[PDB]
Amino acid sequence: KRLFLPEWAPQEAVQLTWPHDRTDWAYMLDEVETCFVRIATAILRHERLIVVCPDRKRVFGLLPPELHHRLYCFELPSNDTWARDHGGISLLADGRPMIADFAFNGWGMKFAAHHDNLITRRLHALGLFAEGVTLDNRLAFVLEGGALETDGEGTLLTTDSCLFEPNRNAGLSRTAIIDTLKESLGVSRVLSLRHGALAGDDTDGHIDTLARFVDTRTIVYVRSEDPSDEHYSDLTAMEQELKELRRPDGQPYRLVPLPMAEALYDGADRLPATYANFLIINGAVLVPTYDSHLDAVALSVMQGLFPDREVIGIDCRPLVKQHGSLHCVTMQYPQGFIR
Amino acid sequence: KRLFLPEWAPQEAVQLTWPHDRTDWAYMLDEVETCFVRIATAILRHERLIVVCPDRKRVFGLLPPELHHRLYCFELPSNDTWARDHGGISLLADGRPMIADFAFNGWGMKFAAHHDNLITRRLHALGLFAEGVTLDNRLAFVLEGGALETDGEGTLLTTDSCLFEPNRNAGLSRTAIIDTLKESLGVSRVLSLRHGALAGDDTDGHIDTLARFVDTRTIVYVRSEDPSDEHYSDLTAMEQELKELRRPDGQPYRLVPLPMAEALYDGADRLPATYANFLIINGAVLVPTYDSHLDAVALSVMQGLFPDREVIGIDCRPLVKQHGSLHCVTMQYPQGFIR
Repeated sequence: KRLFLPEWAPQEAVQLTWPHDRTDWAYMLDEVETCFVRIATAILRHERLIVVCPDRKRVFGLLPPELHHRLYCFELPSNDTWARDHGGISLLADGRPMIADFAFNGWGMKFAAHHDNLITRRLHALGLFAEGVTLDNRLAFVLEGGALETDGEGTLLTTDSCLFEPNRNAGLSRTAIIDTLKESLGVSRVLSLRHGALAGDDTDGHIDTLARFVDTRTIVYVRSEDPSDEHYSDLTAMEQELKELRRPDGQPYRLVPLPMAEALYDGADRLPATYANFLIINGAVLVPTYDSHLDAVALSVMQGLFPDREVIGIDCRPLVKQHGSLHCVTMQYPQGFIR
Repeated sequence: KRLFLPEWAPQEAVQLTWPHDRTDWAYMLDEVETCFVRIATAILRHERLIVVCPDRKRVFGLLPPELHHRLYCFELPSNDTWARDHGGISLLADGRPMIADFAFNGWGMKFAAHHDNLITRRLHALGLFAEGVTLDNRLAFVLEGGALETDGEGTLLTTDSCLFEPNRNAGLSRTAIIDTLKESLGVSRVLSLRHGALAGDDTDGHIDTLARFVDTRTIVYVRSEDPSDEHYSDLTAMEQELKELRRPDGQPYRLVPLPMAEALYDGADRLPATYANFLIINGAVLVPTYDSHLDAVALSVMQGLFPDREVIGIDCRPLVKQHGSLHCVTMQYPQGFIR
């Protein structure tokens, strides 16, 4: 008996894997590290914060003073900052908090991850989770958070392009892969979209960057507008696929369109900027900004969907230059999961 | 009811994944490529050769035209050049020839492998294997031929340091992993050493670089005779483990020592040079050379064990620069498995 908690559920804290590169002394901070400080400072202001870094001294030294009591630093090696794809999945088993430690292999083996796929285990053995919280070893099944999206009702939303990656769980059949999700996460239905990809995306179309649940019966998604753009043809196909989706009660979902981020990139490589990659936390919502007249729209639409929490836009261009955004560098844990 | 075929068994050809500019060899392609051409040539002289490369044209150009009729070329994407660890494992399933595709993830996700872990499937699709050759999908189990060693008598020799690596099959239990080998390879017994390893080694102690089966009743192994070295302690202990081993018929194995490769390394990082890393092919034994007065003693002992094959020595210093020798870039296929 399992239940996959939704993001908006009351949180205990948010985990962040600080960039490993940073270790040298300097007068200022790079565009990317100031970004993590911004995120870490947004979270630390509403709830506790967990940090996997190369040395506590830098972190505590960068984040606001005497706000440190909400800061938990763990010195452990890492290969990247995508806590969302390698972090532990929080869920309830027979009413008790449990952590599913799925396997992360660099998004289909695209990048070394010998350190990231160890982070969750070290953190558990190190006593990071609440006393009693079990660690359900699922290292035999590759799966990343970004590809996971639920409503807390046993409904899972993902993408086939990801769930059926040749370097993920190709050794299992389609059904075996879906059943594992239903048994690991206790989900009753898996709604996997076959359309939807973002240029610059090395994750293989994570539902994490296209469509998301804001409540038990609402889904926000990136709707393209320019039919001459390279995304329009598939994004439109996706939107038509969501219209099909029925809510648990049998009724159609309330779909809220999100503006397509403007073509922003560095070099002949277009970046996957997306407003869908927002972080929901206690009393607030962190929404990526890319310095365009569009992110002001994404803030209004998100603010209306969350009149309860405060929408806080964080510039995530230094992150999109790394083919990823805000939500990709975070992993939340609900109340009673952390010590 | 399976059988894992030994290395000395008659072969149809050998596979090689040719290096390129899109690989780590980039800053020394000409140094390592002159090695491959040396190994390719030797193999193309006793049997056929399969090479996965970026463009057929270039490979044929470097190899002698007198041997183009045995040279096969498949243009497929690759990340590295270790056909030994990502290549397909040959075995007979009830007399019928079969190929097992085991997952390879960069030796524990230490390096990107999204391309290499696809060479086998891509090849089986391009019809590289003769009709009738089943392609057993074992992608659910991480395993590289470099950690495997058999006698063809149902015995397998490996190493705990590799078999129980945290990024290999941690999703499975110690006993579980061993039962997969017994099933996947049909081996009755799996003898795993808990001692032995090379300094600059990155494969986590592949048996491929320590003990080796030369015949159903003999084992060549790396011998350490200098207690002042950092390898003495570990190697001497391993020596005992091998001494404890016994053939399936009770009798103890014949243990012929091999000289610890002379200390050879570039910069400050010591290189994992090994004479145990040879390759047995129809009528010949390819052994690595490190321009040392020992690569003369090792060739001799090897010529003795195989008084029925030509003993060729290829300088594998460059190969070793990237931590790896001759045997690690090759993969033999029994006669009747290739078209």
